[PDB]
Amino acid sequence: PFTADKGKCGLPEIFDPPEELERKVWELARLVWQSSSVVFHTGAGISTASGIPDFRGPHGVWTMEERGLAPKFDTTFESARPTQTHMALVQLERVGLLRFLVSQNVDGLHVRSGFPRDKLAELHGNMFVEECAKCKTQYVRDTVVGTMGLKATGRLCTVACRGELRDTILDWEDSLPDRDLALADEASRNADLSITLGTSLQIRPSGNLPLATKRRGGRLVIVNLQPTKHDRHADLRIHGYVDEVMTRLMKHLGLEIPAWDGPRVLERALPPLPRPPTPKLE
Ligand SMILES: Nc1ncnc2c1ncn2[C@@H]1O[C@H](COP(=O)(O)OP(=O)(O)OC[C@H]2O[C@H](O)[C@H](O)[C@@H]2O)[C@@H](O)[C@H]1O
Ligand SMILES: NC(=O)c1ccc(O)cc1
Ligand SMILES: [Cl-]
Ligand SMILES: [Cl-]
Ligand SMILES: [Zn+2]
Repeated sequence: PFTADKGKCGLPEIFDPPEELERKVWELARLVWQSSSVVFHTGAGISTASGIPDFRGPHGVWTMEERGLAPKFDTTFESARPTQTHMALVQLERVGLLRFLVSQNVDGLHVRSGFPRDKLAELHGNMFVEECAKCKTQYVRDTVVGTMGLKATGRLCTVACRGELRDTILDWEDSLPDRDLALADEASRNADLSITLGTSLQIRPSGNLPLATKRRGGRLVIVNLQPTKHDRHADLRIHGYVDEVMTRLMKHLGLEIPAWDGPRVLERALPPLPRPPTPKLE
């Protein structure tokens, strides 16, 4: 926990100039249009615009600890609103342009945004989710589960069991949830486009999953303010705020970003909603 490798913290941010950013976001739109199977990979950078600090950014949790300072939260986890980026991802799944979503985030925001749980891998856990040790039944709570490291919360299973409820928050030594990793790995390998949003890709195996898309000629897009571990393997790197990238992308795809009605849990994805006809590309 103390000796745990926290990776490269507080690397300088990169800002693509406006003409370059507009061009790269048009190229991302072209890639989404051309791809059969698009998989999104999200980390802490997609929640910074809701007041949750990241880990390895200039003011990240690990970066500030390294400098003897404290990360700053501008929200509780319960009061945090899904970002433009979170709601863009909801819409992209709804209209059938997102096959699967792989997240390292424990902030509960993809679930709370109404994103379907059967198309989401929560590789590091969810602070609002507790799981029965006996029957594996998950409970998605309206408040953060008060423990971390897969400890007993003090609550019991209510399935028609009285099993011990435990948090789903991995500690450093804990292996990833087998179901979530297996589905994330399958999605990434089968994808012809992986798009990374606000992750430095430094954690194994989470950070390596986007590389799996590159096997069999798949394309990799990295959207991140800082360098990432796998920048060399990216067909496209966009250095800008993930909300600016995603609002511009949605505008190019002819999609609105849906309203957030407050915390809502969706277990299963629906058939795709209607979406705009595709442009002629070549
Ligand atoms: N608004 C933004 N727009 C674009 N990029 C952003 C923004 N905000 C931050 N970034 C970038 O977003 C990136 C986030 O990188 P990291 O902070 O390493 O977060 P992770 O999710 O990959 O951390 C993985 C695990 O490591 C931990 O131990 C936990 O277990 C995590 O689950 C940074 O490079 C920022 O430049
Ligand atoms: N619980 C935490 O310390 C924490 C910090 C930042 C995040 O983005 C998520 C969780
Ligand atoms: Cl922490
Ligand atoms: Cl909180
Ligand atoms: Zn149970």
